[PDB]
Amino acid sequence: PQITLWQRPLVTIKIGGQLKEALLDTGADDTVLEEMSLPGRWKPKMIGGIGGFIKVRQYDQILIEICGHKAIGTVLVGPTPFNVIGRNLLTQIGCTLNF
Amino acid sequence: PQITLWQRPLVTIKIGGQLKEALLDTGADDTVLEEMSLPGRWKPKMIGGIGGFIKVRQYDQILIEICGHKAIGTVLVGPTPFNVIGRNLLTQIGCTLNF
Ligand SMILES: CCC[C@@]1(CCc2ccccc2)CC(O)=C([C@@H](CC)c2cccc(NS(=O)(=O)c3ccc(C(F)(F)F)cn3)c2)C(=O)O1
Repeated sequence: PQITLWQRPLVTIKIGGQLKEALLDTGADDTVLEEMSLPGRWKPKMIGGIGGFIKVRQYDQILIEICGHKAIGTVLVGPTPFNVIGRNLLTQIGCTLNF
Repeated sequence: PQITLWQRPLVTIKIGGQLKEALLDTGADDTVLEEMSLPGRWKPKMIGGIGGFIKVRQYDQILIEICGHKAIGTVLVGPTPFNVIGRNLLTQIGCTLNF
């Protein structure tokens, strides 16, 4: 659909059999979610943002349903303050910025 | 313009006569720029990011040109890893998320 920016661009996602709420963040290269259990092996990684770095666990080839939209891609799990859907999966669902 | 996200959504801003590179970020509510001087008095503000909170310098009614569009609102100045343009100014340029 079309999303205006008067409010935070919050969407519901589905992952690991858990329905969740996320932020569509176009400034994020990656997708970071609050702590959770995902299947398969993961690697430790460090991602920075406003505030500095947080250690995260990186899961690859993950299926996510955003706005009833399937998408597969890398997902990082860690001590994030908020769930954030990055460009990494935003491209996959054809998201653009218009103005 | 219509901006895709396979690349960072970097744009050129004109701020205080200087051209700068900023990021269009729907995930941020406010505009946070790298350390720089600006006119007037500033109020203090604490902002939370992915990796923690940071104090910043709040500046109101600042003139910022983003891709030719003229905006005038609040600008946070602080230790940010990158110049970020938030919802406060995106709503001003009439920026939406499409899909
Ligand atoms: C201005 C703060 C808002 C925000 C955090 C979001 C938030 C929203 C509501 C409540 C709580 C938190 C959103 C934002 O886009 C990021 C950024 C960097 C600008 C961000 C977000 C997610 C991941 C990262 N790590 S990264 O490797 O994907 C990365 C690293 C750097 C860049 C750069 F282009 F921003 F430098 C972008 N992405 C960074 C952030 O660090 O804080």
